[PDB]
Amino acid sequence: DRPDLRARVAISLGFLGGAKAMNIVVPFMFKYAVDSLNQMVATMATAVLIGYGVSRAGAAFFNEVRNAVFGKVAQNSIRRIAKNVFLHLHNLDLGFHLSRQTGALSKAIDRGTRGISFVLSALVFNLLPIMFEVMLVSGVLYYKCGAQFALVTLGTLGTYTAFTVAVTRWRTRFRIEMNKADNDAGNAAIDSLLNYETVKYFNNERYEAQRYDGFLKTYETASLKSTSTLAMLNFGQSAIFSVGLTAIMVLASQGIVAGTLTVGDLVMVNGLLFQLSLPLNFLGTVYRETRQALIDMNTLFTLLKVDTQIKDKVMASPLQITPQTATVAFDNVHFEYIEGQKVLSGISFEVPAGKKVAIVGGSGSGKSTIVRLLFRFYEPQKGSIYLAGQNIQDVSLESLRRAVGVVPQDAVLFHNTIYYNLLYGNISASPEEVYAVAKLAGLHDAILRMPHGYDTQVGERGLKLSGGEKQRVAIARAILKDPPVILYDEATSSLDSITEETILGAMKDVVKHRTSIFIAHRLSTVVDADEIIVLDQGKVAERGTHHGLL
Amino acid sequence: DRPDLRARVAISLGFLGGAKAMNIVVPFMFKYAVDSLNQMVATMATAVLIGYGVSRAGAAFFNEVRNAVFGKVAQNSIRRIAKNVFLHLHNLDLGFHLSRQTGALSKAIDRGTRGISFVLSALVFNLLPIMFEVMLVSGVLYYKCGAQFALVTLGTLGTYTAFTVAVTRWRTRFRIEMNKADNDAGNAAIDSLLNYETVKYFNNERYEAQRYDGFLKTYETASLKSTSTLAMLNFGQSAIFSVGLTAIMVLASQGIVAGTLTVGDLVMVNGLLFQLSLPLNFLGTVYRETRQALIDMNTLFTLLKVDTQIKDKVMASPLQITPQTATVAFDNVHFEYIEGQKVLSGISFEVPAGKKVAIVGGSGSGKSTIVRLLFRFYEPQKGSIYLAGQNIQDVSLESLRRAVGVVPQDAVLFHNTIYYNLLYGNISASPEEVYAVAKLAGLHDAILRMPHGYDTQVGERGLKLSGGEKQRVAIARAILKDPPVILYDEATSSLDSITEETILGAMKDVVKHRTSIFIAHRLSTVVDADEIIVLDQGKVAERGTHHGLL
Ligand SMILES: Nc1ncnc2c1ncn2[C@@H]1O[C@H](COP(=O)(O)OP(=O)(O)NP(=O)(O)O)[C@@H](O)[C@H]1O
Ligand SMILES: Nc1ncnc2c1ncn2[C@@H]1O[C@H](COP(=O)(O)OP(=O)(O)NP(=O)(O)O)[C@@H](O)[C@H]1O
Ligand SMILES: [Mg+2]
Ligand SMILES: [Mg+2]
Repeated sequence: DRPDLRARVAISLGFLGGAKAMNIVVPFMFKYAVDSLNQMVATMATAVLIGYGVSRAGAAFFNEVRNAVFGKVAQNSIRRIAKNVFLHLHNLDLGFHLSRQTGALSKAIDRGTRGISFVLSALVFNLLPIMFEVMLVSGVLYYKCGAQFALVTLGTLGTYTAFTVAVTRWRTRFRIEMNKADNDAGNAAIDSLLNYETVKYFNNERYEAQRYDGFLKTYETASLKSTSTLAMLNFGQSAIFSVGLTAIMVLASQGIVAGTLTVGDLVMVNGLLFQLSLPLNFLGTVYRETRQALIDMNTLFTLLKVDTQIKDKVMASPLQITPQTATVAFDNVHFEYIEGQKVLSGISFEVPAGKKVAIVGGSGSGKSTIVRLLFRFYEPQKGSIYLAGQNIQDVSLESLRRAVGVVPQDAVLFHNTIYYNLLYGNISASPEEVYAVAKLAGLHDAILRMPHGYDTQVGERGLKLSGGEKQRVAIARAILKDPPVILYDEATSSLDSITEETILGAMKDVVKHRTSIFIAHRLSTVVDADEIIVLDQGKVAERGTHHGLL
Repeated sequence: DRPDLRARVAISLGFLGGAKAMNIVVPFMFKYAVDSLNQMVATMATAVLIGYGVSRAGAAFFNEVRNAVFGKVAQNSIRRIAKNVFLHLHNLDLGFHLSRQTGALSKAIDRGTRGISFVLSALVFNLLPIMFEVMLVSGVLYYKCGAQFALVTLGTLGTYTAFTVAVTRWRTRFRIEMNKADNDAGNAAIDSLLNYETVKYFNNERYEAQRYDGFLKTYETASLKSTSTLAMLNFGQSAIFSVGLTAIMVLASQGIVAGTLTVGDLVMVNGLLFQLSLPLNFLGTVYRETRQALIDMNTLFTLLKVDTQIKDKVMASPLQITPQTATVAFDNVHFEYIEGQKVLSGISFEVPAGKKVAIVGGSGSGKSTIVRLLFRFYEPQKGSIYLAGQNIQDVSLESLRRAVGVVPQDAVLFHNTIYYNLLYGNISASPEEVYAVAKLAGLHDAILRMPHGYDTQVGERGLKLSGGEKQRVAIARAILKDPPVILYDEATSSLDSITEETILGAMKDVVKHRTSIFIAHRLSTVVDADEIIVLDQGKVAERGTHHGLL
């Protein structure tokens, strides 16, 4: 609906048309020059030669301005689809991204974008202009000279395309065979290199060389066959074009002898047919990978269509929240991660406002399931969840996400500065608040002990950090978010004792005048809970204070 | 020194020359046809047109037969260098392959071979033929018409190549910028995908999209600049060729007006210059990656030149060996794997013929160093090694390798059938001996319990196997080799007890009437040794039988 893109497309098509027109005009110019020189007074011939030169220069200019304009508009379009698909991809369920246990999604999306761009560019720069050229050639040859010339040029193009189509598959089979042979040789080389200790242990240094030589023959025959068939295809194309040129020139000469049309008219049709024939090898060399581009586009489309999982509901009502009330509770919670495997069943808690509640389990069965469920990653098909009297599934999503904050079991940090990771908790927060939160988290000492401090580079490719710093960063982010409800899922892996008391004190500071749900495996960390819940074989069996022991 | 390759090269060059000659003849043919039709009787014109067609067809045929012949000879050469470099690579020291802790060597060697082939093919198919074309054009234009035509065509080529060289670098800088921007965008996408849990934890789903959009601009500007500069370069080329054609045709017309040369001579020089100009864009599009091919070739050459490490000595005397004698011993052995770190020092053993000697150490300091040294992987610069009174360093290498057999600490198996791995111990061994050895090794029961048996596929990509089967395979290979001296370096990792007694019985069968050096960490495995050697802090301190305790 943007007129700018329509204007650019129209300009590109008009430039294509003008370019084809000038390409058609050029042989007319040459023929007029030849006739003028045959008649002889040289001023007219010089003018026609200058016209020939400027016409072909203008044709090239038109081609290239069309190329530049369409490149700009297409690349802008690629920027729009890529930006949209990125946001769309970051909306699916957690299960899909857990299944996609690789970073191949970025490669897939970029490959699809490049493939779409390549397909569009190849189509608009080859298919339409070549068909337009053929139509203009046929029309001008039929009107200027006769029907026979148009018929013979159409026949020449028909036999050329038929031959190319026939040879393409008979060559791609050999290409596939060579590719498989090369892969086999590479795998054999990998195995021989890997078994080098055993190779040295025995006398087998020449046997591996002989095997590699045999594999080199297996690749050799296919390579030779592919080269030979490529040469044969090129011969077919060139000979077809030669026969076409010879026939058209013979027809022009036969017309000349009768005196129907003037001498010097065969050279124009020769040049015109040849300039028609020029781009048909560029056509093939770009069609070579169009199938792969289309395959990549299909893969991207399928990945976009895996988006059938949508946890968002309709009628997004607002969430009424306040520091008081907000009594998180359950009602007959049953849920299964694995189809038919009751990981969690019969769970129902009761957390009053301002009270710290800690849940403790064994090796683990649903300990992190509470964190997953309360943040609305999965739907508890049985029972319900209550938050200030509001069901999780009956309220607008991202507002619920903003209401409750979580300190995760694990931690991942963006490949940026520490200050950016701290600020990630609240984008519109003042830097002074960020510094105060970081100081409150008991991390500023490690920041000043860092090689740089706030601006030090931390990431996967940055300097490595232990678990304690990541826990401090997560706690500080939770503080910066400032949620009325906090879910601290402390990591199962232990750390230094002093760090444990520091994080315990930090969490005690967090709990002040708010609701906190603690997950831990150490009794000393949960002695301060108002009520403690014990999880056994996926069920709740024990509730109460620390006086219940274990 | 093979006349076949010289004959093929001569045939290819002769076909190239004939092809260029025919390409030169074609415009002469067209000019003769034009003059014949201008004079008019049509039989001569028809004959000249037929000659034009057959001449251009023959020129294409000559090009392509040259292409096929040189492809064959070059690919054969590639097969020779690859086969030689594989054998040369499997001759270096163990340290180089330990340092090369990747399978990238095969990729490097294949990439280098393809790069050498590509460089040779591009050179022989573009540089020489184009220079020959230019020389023939200049000569024929100077002799047939005059010096001015040759001068102007040489000037046109000079300005074309100067413009292309000038624009190449100014475009490759933009190419580098675009490549870096694309890499940055991909890395940002990787980070955003990896931090998806933290993205969902907060409200930051649109912020990542905005950042990706900014990166898309950073890539966008470079892409647009590269497309624009490519279009500008193409305009420069086409306009230069247009000016050249216009100038040459104007000169031909000026010559025609004076009557010095006949009408219809401008079209021949036009077509001749254009067919000269035809391949100069193929030239650039193949030169695009010649630098990368040369870089790969340089990397392969450097890797071949890392071969300065050569443990082989001169004056390879034969090794006198017999089941008797062969008393392996040391004399003040000191060696350091890490420069300045005395891993092994002051080691001197004494193993009489037919006696089983076991060495036992702590966590490990030089336990496998004995296995490494006796098989001549490293040189003990201090002291000497005695084997039947023959120094290891003063005898031919691979015969010493064949004399002594080793059961390794670890094990690796070729990605082939079990029968092939068993036969790898002795290539020229009868299959019946292989079956008898396998049965003696206590493995045929597991073979018949296997899904297939002898022909089952076992490898990295095959079915996985535990350590016990690998140990049985190694023992059976050692039996098939049948060495007078055996060094059994039993793995530090333990296995099933019953498997331990079975392998102990197998080793006891091995020791019969031969010399065996055992390495183990279990006292029960070494109680049967004639004398036991205890290694402490890299030195020998305790020697004797089992009565010495520990
Ligand atoms: N995406 C998933 N699909 C299926 N099962 C899952 C998935 N994620 C986790 N589980 C299972 O959920 C069970 C309980 O998980 P969790 O709540 O983390 O307790 P835990 O991991 O066993 N104890 P802890 O290590 O302290 O968290 C585990 O045994 C997992 O096998
Ligand atoms: N290629 C090498 N370069 C440098 N140091 C090495 C190399 N190989 C081994 N070492 C070191 O030398 C020591 C001797 O290793 P080795 O002779 O295998 O006994 P071990 O590894 O100590 N114990 P075990 O597991 O019973 O073999 C090891 O501790 C290694 O760290
Ligand atoms: Mg957990
Ligand atoms: Mg060892």
